[PDB]
Amino acid sequence: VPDYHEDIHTYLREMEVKCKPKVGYMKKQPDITNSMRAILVDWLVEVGEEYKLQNETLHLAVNYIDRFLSSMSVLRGKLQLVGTAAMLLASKFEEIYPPEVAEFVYITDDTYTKKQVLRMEHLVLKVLTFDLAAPTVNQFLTQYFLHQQPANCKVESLAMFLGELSLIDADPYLKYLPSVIAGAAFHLALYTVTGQSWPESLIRKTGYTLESLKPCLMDLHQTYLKAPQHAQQSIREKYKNSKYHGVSLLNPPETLNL
Amino acid sequence: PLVDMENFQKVEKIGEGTYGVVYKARNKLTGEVVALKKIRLDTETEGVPSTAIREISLLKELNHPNIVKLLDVIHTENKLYLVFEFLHQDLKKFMDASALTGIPLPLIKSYLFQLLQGLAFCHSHRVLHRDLKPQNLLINTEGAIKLADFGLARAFGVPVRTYTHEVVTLWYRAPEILLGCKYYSTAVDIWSLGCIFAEMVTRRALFPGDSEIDQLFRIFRTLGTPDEVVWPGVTSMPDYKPSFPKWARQDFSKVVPPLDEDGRSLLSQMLHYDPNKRISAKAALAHPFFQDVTKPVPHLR
Ligand SMILES: CC(=O)[N+]1=CC2=C(C1)N=N/C2=N/C(=O)c1ccccc1
Repeated sequence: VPDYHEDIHTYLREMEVKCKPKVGYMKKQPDITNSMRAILVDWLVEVGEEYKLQNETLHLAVNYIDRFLSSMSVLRGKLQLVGTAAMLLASKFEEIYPPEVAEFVYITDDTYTKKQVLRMEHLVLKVLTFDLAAPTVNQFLTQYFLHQQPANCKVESLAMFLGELSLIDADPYLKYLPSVIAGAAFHLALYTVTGQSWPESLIRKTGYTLESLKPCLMDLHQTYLKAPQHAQQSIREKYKNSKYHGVSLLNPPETLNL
Repeated sequence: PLVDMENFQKVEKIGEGTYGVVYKARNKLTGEVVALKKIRLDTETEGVPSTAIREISLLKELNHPNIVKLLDVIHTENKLYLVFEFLHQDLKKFMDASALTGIPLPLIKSYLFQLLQGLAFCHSHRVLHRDLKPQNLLINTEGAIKLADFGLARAFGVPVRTYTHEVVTLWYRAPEILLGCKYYSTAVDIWSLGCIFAEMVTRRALFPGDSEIDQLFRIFRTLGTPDEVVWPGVTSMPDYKPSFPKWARQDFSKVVPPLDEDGRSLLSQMLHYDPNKRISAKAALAHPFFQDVTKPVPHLR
């Protein structure tokens, strides 16, 4: 808990309200849909697994993508190009050793050129005006994990899992703030694994009450419940690993009793 | 893009390197003088360098009087230009020029005070500079000093892991890094400042190591060889050898003679061994040493 713990939290709370994408941008997209987006983010999860990239990179790339699609009409055929460039950019920003362009061109099955990917990289930087240091659900979970009295690995893994599942469905997660989704994911994971609830310390820190997190929590619980029958399965597959204590296999409570 | 470059008139190649080149340029329309950093992009055809990616996104998110200002970014097809506000000189060259006369304590205090403010601003915005050294610090004729060169800066919303090819030049490297710690923290930056603080006061570098081990030793030789009582956990660090010669803690009054009581108090807190106990930039700005701080103008050459 550095002494800038509060300063940073407060600052991330400010930033999260600005790197904010248009909640209903998909309606205005002439050719793409939420389902197409879901397939894209799912694929990026797989790419993250393949190249052993940090979870933070995945979260940053999804942020870049929603912000780009928030102000750019893209056709089915170019959507993966935007996704690839976004992933490449988040890597350069977050990873110590980012995969080389050639590797990114590789995982797209030569659907695009090294030339195309780099051009798209340039365009994405232009649209986001080089503002890549975005707040993620991931960053808030990190913050919240410190206020976890009995630090539990399974709780942290499950929260990560839930936060990652929210990245797949624009509807309804695009309408919630990262700090709020992180809050819901934390409580839900905490409850599922230890029976404990959103901690008093976090209420003071975030200003969020179990009551305020309810809306998001209701949505997240449902996503958790139906996770096994979702068309996209990359995240569950990812989280049934030893590294994550196979938390995707845990049974979600039948009721939240909120 | 090309229309913008047309409005710039080159003046003199400030410096250069691997990144690219850094010219002093003049805006033909406004007369404004800027520092133009040219980066050739075909020297890899991997897109934009990671240092550019980080310096830009992080710099254009750090607006503070004590942090160099990135005015613009021009991305052409083969080159990438970073347009910075121009400052007359860096702290390294300034220290050389002040070798004979020395830098006035009031100016030293003014500079440390400012550096601590830009640094505190960085850390409170989750940014680690990770390369605070004299040449990366810029000063102007008004007595102001600013943190610059953010090529190795990292955002730490998520812990930043220790990397071998991306570290502060040896003389300013913190002991935790030398002893092989797993992550960086804001303390690594305070340690660099502490070394620069002392270097300004004495006119000579505090720990001029020749190797990683020689560096460690010069530090042990002055601050004393750390033990579990002074730094809980040292003995259990990756590169800590029990065979380390046990030295005693030199008397600060003899290390930084020119400094008064407060000056010594602050420096010792900036050079504390346990990174968890090392003073924060925020806290440092509250030290009695800055009780009577002023903003003198330098005697630039
Ligand atoms: C490296 C960098 O990003 N910047 C360097 C400078 C910037 C921005 N703005 N002004 C700079 N001035 C100098 O570097 C300089 C140093 C000694 C003598 C003359 C000029």
